[PDB]
Amino acid sequence: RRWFHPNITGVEAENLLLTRGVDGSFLARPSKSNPGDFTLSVRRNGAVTHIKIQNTGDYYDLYGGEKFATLAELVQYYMEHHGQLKEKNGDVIELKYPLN
Amino acid sequence: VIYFVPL
Amino acid sequence: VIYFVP
Repeated sequence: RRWFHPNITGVEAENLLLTRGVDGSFLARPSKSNPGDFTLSVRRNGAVTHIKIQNTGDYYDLYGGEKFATLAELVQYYMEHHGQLKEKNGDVIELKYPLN
Repeated sequence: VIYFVPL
Repeated sequence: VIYFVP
């Protein structure tokens, strides 16, 4: 981290990204809907997008795409490789600026 | 909260 | 790349 926030909700992440973030700000947090797992909260166009991270026990990924041994390697990969996450239509979801 | 999910 | 939808 410090893009990793161990004790926030999706709501609390929204509030943080909206008040202390800029467009391209992001963080990872524990998932509500999958206990024990993680979710990326990403600000783009003044709003927040959430994306689940899968942990299979053998790797992490985004329920698709490249496989990683650790959450930090996942985050680094998508920070370094811009334009790998997209809406189907067709703007990019960029992890630009960790929110620490 | 709005989730995005892969295609 | 990965494409996403709500």
